[PDB]
Amino acid sequence: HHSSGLVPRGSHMGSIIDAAAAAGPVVLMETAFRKAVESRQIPGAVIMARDASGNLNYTRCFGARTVRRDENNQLPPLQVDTPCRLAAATKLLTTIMVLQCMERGLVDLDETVDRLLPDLSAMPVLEGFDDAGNARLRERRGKITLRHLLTHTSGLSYVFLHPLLREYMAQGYLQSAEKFGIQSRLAPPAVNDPGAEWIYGTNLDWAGKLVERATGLDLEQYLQENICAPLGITDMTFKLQQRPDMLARRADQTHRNSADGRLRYDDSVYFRADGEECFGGQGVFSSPGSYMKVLHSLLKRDGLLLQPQTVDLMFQPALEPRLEEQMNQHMDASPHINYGGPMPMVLRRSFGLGGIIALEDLDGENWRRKGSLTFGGGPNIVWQIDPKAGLCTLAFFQLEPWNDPVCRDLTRTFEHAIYAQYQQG
Ligand SMILES: CC[C@H](C)C(=O)O[C@H]1C[C@@H](C)C=C2C=C[C@H](C)[C@H](CC[C@@H](O)C[C@@H](O)CC(=O)O)[C@H]21
Repeated sequence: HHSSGLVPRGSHMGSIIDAAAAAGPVVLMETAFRKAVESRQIPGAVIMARDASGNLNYTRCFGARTVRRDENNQLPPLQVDTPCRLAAATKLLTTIMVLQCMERGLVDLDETVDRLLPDLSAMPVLEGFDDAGNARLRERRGKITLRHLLTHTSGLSYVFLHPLLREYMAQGYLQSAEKFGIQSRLAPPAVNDPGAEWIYGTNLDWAGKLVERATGLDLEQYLQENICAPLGITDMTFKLQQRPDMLARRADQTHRNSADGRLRYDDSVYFRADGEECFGGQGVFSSPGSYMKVLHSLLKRDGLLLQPQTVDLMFQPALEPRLEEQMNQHMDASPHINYGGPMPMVLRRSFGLGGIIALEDLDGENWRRKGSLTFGGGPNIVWQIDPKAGLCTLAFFQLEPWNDPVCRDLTRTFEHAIYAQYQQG
């Protein structure tokens, strides 16, 4: 029998193995993350999941915020409050800011940008190059609206992505459009007409300018007053170099070398200068914790950032069938870019306001449902909100390049486990 005055624990190997019930999906997944850190495959990660009710409030942190040893020769930890580079995860923030302007009657989603962005309206479309290497430019056909900006259907693209703009830079057209090693997201020309196709581009950088001009505030002040303050966030900024307290604790970016798969310190220009202006497509620094507050507020429809009906708009398929078709074709053909991150490489999608919408269940009742909204940031950051499942999740790394297979597999493992144990209905 038992020992007098002592809790009756396992007394032999039979009752000690049975004393521990078998490991569920989440515990097994945590082991995968720990092993990835231990085997040096990743520097670290933070994973977070929340429901609306409060019964799911899950945060786990693994590994280091850098590969550079600190003053004590140690590798400091990546924490839920570690300042990180959000890159394109900034786009959700800027989308919210635009939508607030709409709610306050400052802008209309279908008005042309000409009033507030005459500098964008006057910009030509790059069509090609002559034999001498001179750019061939033409007038835009049709007008860009704010809804085109929010849905990436304006005709704007990115210099690092579109072959026309790669050439444009090669020919030297953008050598004066940079300061502190950061290239202007406003200078490059469009590569198509608005409504012609879905093209990932500098749309939210322009939308951010629109917010600035509609409100008379710089995007930094607007951010602070309208997203940070209502959520009690004190560590979310475009101006990292003005926050000594965040600088002292920030993550470093890590890069995985293509040749050997080894992790190395990445001395990113974005961590040495903020730049002269706020680029709402890419420029915010914050912690995983503060980012989850944004996702969670949207999931709860608590009205702190936007009215519930405005949030609902963000989740509606915005593309007419022609564009929906072309986006899916482009994305299906481009697993090397993979905007959808952990999502299946072939999936019926649309675009909402703020990200990609799944138009079908990713794996029946095992994973994200139809109507879920998602996007990411360069350093393998992935976020999603799933209203049907009652969940939102974020996987935060500080590792480039985007679409790193190890991070993608871990992210899938994370979401799969959370859904398996905690999805409702
Ligand atoms: C500048 C940040 C950009 C917009 C970003 O985060 O985009 C993410 C988001 C993801 C959902 C979809 C993406 C689609 C295409 C790219 C592979 C891009 C990453 C490019 C990055 O590795 C190099 C640039 O940072 C070079 C520069 O800054 O000039 C990635």
